[PDB]
Amino acid sequence: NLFVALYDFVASGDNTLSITKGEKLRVLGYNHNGEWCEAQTKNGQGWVPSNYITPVNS
Amino acid sequence: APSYSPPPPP
Repeated sequence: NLFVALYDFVASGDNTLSITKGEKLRVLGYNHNGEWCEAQTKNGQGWVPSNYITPVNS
Repeated sequence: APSYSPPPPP
């Protein structure tokens, strides 16, 4: 469904994606240990920290 | 996915 970024995260290469606090996104998957998640926003796709996002509308 | 650790919450 839809998630929202809790904090700002700036992309650092290695297929990561920058996300802004309050920005909505779709979660497409997770890495082996669940620490990183594949996100899709209006800016594209890339990995973002899993603990930086939460479901839109708690 | 990155092999390094995601930064902790600010």
